[PDB]
Amino acid sequence: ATSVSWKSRTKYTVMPVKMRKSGGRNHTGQIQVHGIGGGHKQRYRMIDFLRFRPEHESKPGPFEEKVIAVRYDPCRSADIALVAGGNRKRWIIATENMKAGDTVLNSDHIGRMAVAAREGDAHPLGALPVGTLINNVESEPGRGAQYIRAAGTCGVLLRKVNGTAIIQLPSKRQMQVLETCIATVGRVSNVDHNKRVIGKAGRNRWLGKRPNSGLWQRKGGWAGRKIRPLPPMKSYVKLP
Amino acid sequence: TVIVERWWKVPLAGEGRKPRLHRRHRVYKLVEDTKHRPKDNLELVLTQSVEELGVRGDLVSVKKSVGRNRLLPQGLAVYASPENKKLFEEEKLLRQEG
Amino acid sequence: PLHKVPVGLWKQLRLWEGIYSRLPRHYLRSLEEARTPTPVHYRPHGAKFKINPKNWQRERVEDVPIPVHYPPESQLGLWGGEGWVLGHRYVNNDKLSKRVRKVWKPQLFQRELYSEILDKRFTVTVTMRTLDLIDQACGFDFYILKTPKEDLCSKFGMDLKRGMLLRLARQDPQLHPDDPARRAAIYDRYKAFVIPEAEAEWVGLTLDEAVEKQRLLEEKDPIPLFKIFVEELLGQLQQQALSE
Amino acid sequence: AWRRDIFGRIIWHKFKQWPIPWYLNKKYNRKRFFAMPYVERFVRMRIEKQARIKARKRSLERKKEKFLQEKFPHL
Amino acid sequence: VTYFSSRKGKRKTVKAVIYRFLRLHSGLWLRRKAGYKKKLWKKTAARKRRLREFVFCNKTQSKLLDKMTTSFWKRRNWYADDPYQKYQDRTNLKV
Amino acid sequence: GADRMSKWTSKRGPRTFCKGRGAKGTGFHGRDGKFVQIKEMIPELVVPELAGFKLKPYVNYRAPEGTDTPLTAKQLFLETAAPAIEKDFKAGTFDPEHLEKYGFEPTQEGKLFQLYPKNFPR
RNA sequence: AACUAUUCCAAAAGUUAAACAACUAACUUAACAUGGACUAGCAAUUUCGGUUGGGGUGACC
RNA sequence: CUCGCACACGCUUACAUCAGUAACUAAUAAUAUACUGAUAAUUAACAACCAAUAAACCAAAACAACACUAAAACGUUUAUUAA
RNA sequence: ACGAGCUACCCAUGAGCAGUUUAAAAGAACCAACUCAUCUAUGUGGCAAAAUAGUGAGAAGACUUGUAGGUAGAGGUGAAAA
RNA sequence: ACCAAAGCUAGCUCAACAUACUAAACAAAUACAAAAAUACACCAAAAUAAAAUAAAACAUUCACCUAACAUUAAAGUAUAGGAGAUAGAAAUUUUUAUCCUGACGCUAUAGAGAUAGUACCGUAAGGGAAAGAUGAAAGAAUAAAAUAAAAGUAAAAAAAAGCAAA
Ligand SMILES: [Mg+2]
Ligand SMILES: [Mg+2]
Ligand SMILES: [Mg+2]
Ligand SMILES: [Mg+2]
Ligand SMILES: [Mg+2]
Ligand SMILES: [Mg+2]
Ligand SMILES: [Mg+2]
Ligand SMILES: [Mg+2]
Ligand SMILES: [Mg+2]
Ligand SMILES: [Mg+2]
Ligand SMILES: [Mg+2]
Ligand SMILES: [Mg+2]
Ligand SMILES: [Mg+2]
Ligand SMILES: [Mg+2]
Ligand SMILES: [Mg+2]
Ligand SMILES: [Mg+2]
Ligand SMILES: [Mg+2]
Ligand SMILES: [Mg+2]
Ligand SMILES: [Mg+2]
Ligand SMILES: [Mg+2]
Ligand SMILES: [Mg+2]
Ligand SMILES: [Mg+2]
Ligand SMILES: [Mg+2]
Ligand SMILES: [Mg+2]
Ligand SMILES: [Mg+2]
Ligand SMILES: [Mg+2]
Ligand SMILES: [Mg+2]
Ligand SMILES: [Mg+2]
Ligand SMILES: [Mg+2]
Ligand SMILES: [Mg+2]
Ligand SMILES: [Mg+2]
Ligand SMILES: [Mg+2]
Ligand SMILES: [Mg+2]
Ligand SMILES: [Mg+2]
Ligand SMILES: [Mg+2]
Ligand SMILES: [Mg+2]
Ligand SMILES: [Mg+2]
Ligand SMILES: [Mg+2]
Ligand SMILES: [Mg+2]
Ligand SMILES: [Mg+2]
Ligand SMILES: [Mg+2]
Repeated sequence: ATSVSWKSRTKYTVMPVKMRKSGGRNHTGQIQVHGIGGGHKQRYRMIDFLRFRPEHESKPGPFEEKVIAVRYDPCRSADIALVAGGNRKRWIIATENMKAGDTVLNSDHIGRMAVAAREGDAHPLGALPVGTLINNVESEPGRGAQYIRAAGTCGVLLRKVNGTAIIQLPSKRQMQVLETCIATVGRVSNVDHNKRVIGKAGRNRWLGKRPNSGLWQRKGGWAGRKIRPLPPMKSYVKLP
Repeated sequence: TVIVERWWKVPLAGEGRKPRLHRRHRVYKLVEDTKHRPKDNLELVLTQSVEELGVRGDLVSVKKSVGRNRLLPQGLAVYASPENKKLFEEEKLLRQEG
Repeated sequence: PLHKVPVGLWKQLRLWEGIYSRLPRHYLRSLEEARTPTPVHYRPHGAKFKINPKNWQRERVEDVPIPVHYPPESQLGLWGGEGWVLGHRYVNNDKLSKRVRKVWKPQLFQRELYSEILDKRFTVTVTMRTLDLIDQACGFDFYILKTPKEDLCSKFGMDLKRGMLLRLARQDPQLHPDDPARRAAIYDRYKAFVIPEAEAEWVGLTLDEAVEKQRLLEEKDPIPLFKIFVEELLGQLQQQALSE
Repeated sequence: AWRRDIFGRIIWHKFKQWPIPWYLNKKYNRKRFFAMPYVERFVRMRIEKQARIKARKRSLERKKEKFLQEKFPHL
Repeated sequence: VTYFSSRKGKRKTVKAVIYRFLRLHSGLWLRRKAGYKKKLWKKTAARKRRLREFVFCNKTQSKLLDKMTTSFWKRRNWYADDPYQKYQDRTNLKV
Repeated sequence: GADRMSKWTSKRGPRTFCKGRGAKGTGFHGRDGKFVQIKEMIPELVVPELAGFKLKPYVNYRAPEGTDTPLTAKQLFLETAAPAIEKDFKAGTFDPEHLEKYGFEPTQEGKLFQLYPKNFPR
């Protein structure tokens, strides 16, 4: 039949909101993605992925926020931090050493002198040093962060040419962006998430992961070790 | 526009009776695609002076892209029609005068 | 047992009874006659008689239209009397190959067209054939007045036509409010198509819309019996007054 | 009003009193007074069925008359 | 063979007969020899002649062909210039 | 295999199924969840004083029936509006515009009990 | 075949020079999207000749 | 000798009283919760039915002191109108 | 066309898990309810179109279970037994 | 002597005609979980029929096959077809009113499934029964009247030896 998506809530809240998992089924009810279902019950914390977000449109200037607490999240691999300034709170993705009772700057301002980079700092790409480590990377300015959000991942700013930044994604592919785009400076939280050991099949089931099929498929030509020259560089810069 | 033709001959009904169709009369062979023809030209009469093409009160032949999407919307030309033609006959007679 | 009248005629004799009887005659006569639509997809041979190539004999020859499907979204635009061809095909065109279902779809374009009499730009899906027919009939409004119902095939074309036909029979001043010059100028070239008013509002109508319209012109709250009885009484009383 | 329902029957639909006008009414809006095209077939069947019944009622009555006429030939 | 057609309810003819045979009016059928256009270089002139003949079919074949063929084909034909009009009656047959 | 034929009733379903037997609703649900009765929706019986009057549930047998004439809109027009209309046309005071003096009502929406949309039960 | 992706020609929207030498072409392509091809995926339809000291193997026709 | 009393779901009068049972139901009888007839009957406090729109709230349930990891069901108050 | 009130897997929403042993609610241990169905004997038109008696395995978990919803046959679903 | 047996009705079948073609019945309730008077919406939609089968297989093909144009001929002709199976026209021709409607149709295993789309069976779409016989009167049941003829039994078990008879 037809199911409605749980993903409707209009107003932003720091309060955890209730959500409905659907194991792999599309809105028609058929299975689209195999091997998903029945984890622990989860609430969802809304994350603001636009790091530069002036509270009121009245005062545009670069603003500063306090880090209140850093909490576990069920929904993503990184650990997240509750961040308050002015009258407003939001959840942002926490950088590696970010701790409670902290100060974090959010700025859109570039300058000729660059900046000494702290961790929680969000700056436009053009404003950073050329060797910096960045996460939560916008593609088009004003879009909001997409790239490099996973736990303990970091990209690196490679160079700056022609009022444009070229950065290196965690997959070691290069990405060309305007230098007007915001990024957070550092490695994302929870670096040991890699080395976690799931002890028992039950533990996997707790993560909402149903077992693989039992069917035996012979390996095809797709299988083997393919060594491909690294792909060409993605450019989100729109030429006139 | 695809132009299509029947593989199987249809029998006759001559009195004005409608032809009696079988399923095998639904099998078509494709004789032409009109879109693949070498395309014709459009004949127009300019009501102003276009840069390259010509003067006000002139009879010009262009490709239908330029005529449909530039000239005719902007009132820079009108169609070659007889009733629109005699207007510029008169205009040509009263121009060369003074 | 048997139906007394053939079922093929049940549609027709449906129209001879009930409200359909009270419809304007010119409208019913526009629905009655189905004129053969202009050949679009199949290409007609001109001659009635054709000499059989194998036989060397004079043969009678007829033209049989190829069934074309019109998706309902074709009724929102103007496709130039064309549509989907639903059919079959041999692969390689060898009669001995597989026989395969095949459907040929018209190439559609988003184009905005200017109507003079209606003074408006419509954003319409049209075919290249429509544009060629507009080109050939020398104007948009021309193409819409100058073409029969069967050849446009669109309910939208018919509504456009109903509209500018009304605007011509009315000589509607609201066309160009400020300039009677432009107005007489435009109403001039189209003077060939001008039709009376009673005809002009019934042109593009579906049988449904027509029946509705006629039901609304016929709408009356039944007259109180007090009125009718009062008039019978006045008749009798005036005939009692005039006899003495 | 005289209406035609889903099943294609021609029904007399009594009206009902509502605080809100008809186009603002959810529940009433989800009734359908009109038939779809397939229904047309069933309609025909109805007629034919009806016709049959009448047809062989008639024939019965006719028959009953003949029988009596040879039982009581007082004519 | 179709003994009762669908539209007309009559009996159809098998056209595959009408292309290779010829019915005289006497009831004799006439046919070409088989393989007479095939591989001529490889054959004797005598054999070639035996092949170029028009020959008559035995009774069984004849009855079979008659069944496979409607009434129209058994009618008496007068053609102008016809080669075979000479042969359609039978003569001096004592049986 | 359940029961198809037997009619659907509140006695049949789960707890959640409550379907009245067809009495009419006397009110609405209020704030506290408690139910509120509207004095206007509860039918008020209009009962005359029977005591001082003489008529009985049955009639004497030798009492006659009568020729049966169903009342028609016409007879009712003749017993009421016809004397007054003839009286005021004979006097020349008849006014085809306003018939309201004879008891004709142009529209029903003013008065308490309307005849056509039928405002009253009984 | 359809369908799902690929690649291409055409269709459709455009854009440039007034092109070059001496005494018309070329290129462009956002999402849809048509006609005709290409390469795969996913598939559709159909079939397992006979003889045989049972069948099969071998042999044969 | 020990699957008892209630509720939900589901069944629908198979329940009650009086009478009858030659035969019909009980896999036999005796007689009767089950066959027959007539006559009655379950009474709301329990249960169903039983408001929307803004706004502050990051802080598990586990005797909850405080924590663990898989990060967790369950509402207050303030305002605006609520026959 | 009709079927997911059985069953497969999901989604919501509820409900159960006593005693003993352990620093421990550790897909630990003993053992009920509960869930399964090892081995044997009965039974084989049977009490039963898969049961009975014994005996067994798990028993805070990838656990059992109620209610309401979903996926449909060229399909679905599948810790693959077609 | 039991079990039984016999009725001739209920209605049906096929055509004719015919007006014209969704019967009857609607007080309330009926598209909430149909039959539940009463609250701010949504509403709606289309895509070629396929295959079994014939071709002694099967691959192009395979009449009829839920689209009004009948009738007499042209004609199973012209044509179309793995030119096989089969399929198959037309030009051109012909057609005189209305009444005389009924039956070399059935009679309860028949004729409709029909006493009824009911019982019952299916979760559902769906499937789908069987059954009648007194007489002018039973407001003539110490009741009166004409078959007592199927198998099955009883009246009446059996007595060496055998396809049971000749
Ligand atoms: Mg997750
Ligand atoms: Mg995490
Ligand atoms: Mg794996
Ligand atoms: Mg495996
Ligand atoms: Mg049932
Ligand atoms: Mg209930
Ligand atoms: Mg209950
Ligand atoms: Mg109360
Ligand atoms: Mg296969
Ligand atoms: Mg096939
Ligand atoms: Mg073999
Ligand atoms: Mg063999
Ligand atoms: Mg052998
Ligand atoms: Mg042997
Ligand atoms: Mg071999
Ligand atoms: Mg029961
Ligand atoms: Mg009782
Ligand atoms: Mg008993
Ligand atoms: Mg279920
Ligand atoms: Mg325990
Ligand atoms: Mg354990
Ligand atoms: Mg056991
Ligand atoms: Mg033992
Ligand atoms: Mg046990
Ligand atoms: Mg154990
Ligand atoms: Mg163990
Ligand atoms: Mg369900
Ligand atoms: Mg298959
Ligand atoms: Mg499958
Ligand atoms: Mg296996
Ligand atoms: Mg075959
Ligand atoms: Mg056979
Ligand atoms: Mg076969
Ligand atoms: Mg077929
Ligand atoms: Mg050929
Ligand atoms: Mg063959
Ligand atoms: Mg003819
Ligand atoms: Mg019967
Ligand atoms: Mg029967
Ligand atoms: Mg006997
Ligand atoms: Mg003997």
